[PDB]
Amino acid sequence: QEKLKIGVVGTFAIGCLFPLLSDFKRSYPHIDLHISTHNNRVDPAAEGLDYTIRYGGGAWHDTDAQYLCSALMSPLCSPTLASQIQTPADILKFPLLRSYRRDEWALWMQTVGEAPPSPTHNVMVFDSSVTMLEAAQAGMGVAIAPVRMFTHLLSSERIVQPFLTQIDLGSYWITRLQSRPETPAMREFSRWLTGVLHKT
Amino acid sequence: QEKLKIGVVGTFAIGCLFPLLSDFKRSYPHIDLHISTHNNRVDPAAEGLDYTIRYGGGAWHDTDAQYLCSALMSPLCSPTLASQIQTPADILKFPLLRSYRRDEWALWMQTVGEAPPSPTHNVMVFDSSVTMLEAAQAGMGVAIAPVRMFTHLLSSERIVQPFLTQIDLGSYWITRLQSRPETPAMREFSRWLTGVLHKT
Repeated sequence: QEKLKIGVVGTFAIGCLFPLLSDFKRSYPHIDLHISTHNNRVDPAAEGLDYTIRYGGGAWHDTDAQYLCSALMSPLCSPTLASQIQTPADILKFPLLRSYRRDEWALWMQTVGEAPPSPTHNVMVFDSSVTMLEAAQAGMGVAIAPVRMFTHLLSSERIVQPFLTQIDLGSYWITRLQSRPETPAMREFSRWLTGVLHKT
Repeated sequence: QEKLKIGVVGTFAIGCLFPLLSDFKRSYPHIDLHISTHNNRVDPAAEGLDYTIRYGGGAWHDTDAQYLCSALMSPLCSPTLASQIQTPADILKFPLLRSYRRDEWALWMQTVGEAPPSPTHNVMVFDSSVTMLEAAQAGMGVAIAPVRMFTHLLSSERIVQPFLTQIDLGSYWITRLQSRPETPAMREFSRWLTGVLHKT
């Protein structure tokens, strides 16, 4: 067995990778895959990772980055909050949930032709979209997050996407520190993942 | 309005604090509470936090720590996996999910009188119990986590606690850097939270 150590942003692990892992096992049973999750703030060298799966723009320095898939974002909320939302302005009846990126709501509103929320609007800030969507399911506020990472919540009707409009503030990438040697197990995992994303 | 900035480990935010926030608002409407979540790895000074709510042993250096509540851990799994688990050894039919603490499973097994899992047992490692329990609901493996932080999953029957035995590897605390000035808003929030935990 060849060891492969990968640190995966939790949102991607839950929303994409984990359901696909048995297919990886089918194709490459000889690889001993060690998966750990992170909240997108991670130091691969410190954790001794081979690969990091992360959300971003693909422009990390001293890093070999390969695009995995898009991460278009849109408002997401409980069916109960959705019942009170007919137009984008209605979102502001409720508190807003966002990531550590300060202008996500300003940018989405701007895109659909609305003014940004008031600087004193109730906002809660999340390190992980997984946690954010738990809060959204509870009706704590309206979230904005990568919709394709939450298909399980949409299909089970625990969350709703009230509007079609989506914005791109980043995608999912797999990255290797340029100083980290690329092994056969790494090449195989990377090929499998980019491949299986294209199929599905 | 007096500003109060608090960074809360996501598991505690979802499992305890968020449901109680309206009670805080009722008691102290004059406080402008800015909540952000983290995965228990956080630098309060860097984030300019007033308080940090975190999981641990209460012995952080140069830190004023106040106990919030216990965090006893026990195995947790989907009803489907639970149907195949009658005794603790049966847990090992499945992959194990754990936090970045390497010996959680060894310690729980030891407590119930079993040998630790094999060093080659399939394990997935999680920065946040919230993410871990999402994986557990999906049947990825058997998790071990603070049971009282997941009452929403137990009550809605998305997760099951097959065994009564629990272990203590830490609790939830609220902490202030000793160099961070304590404001009236902080004292009020701390008093409210320790108070409301005792009531409920």
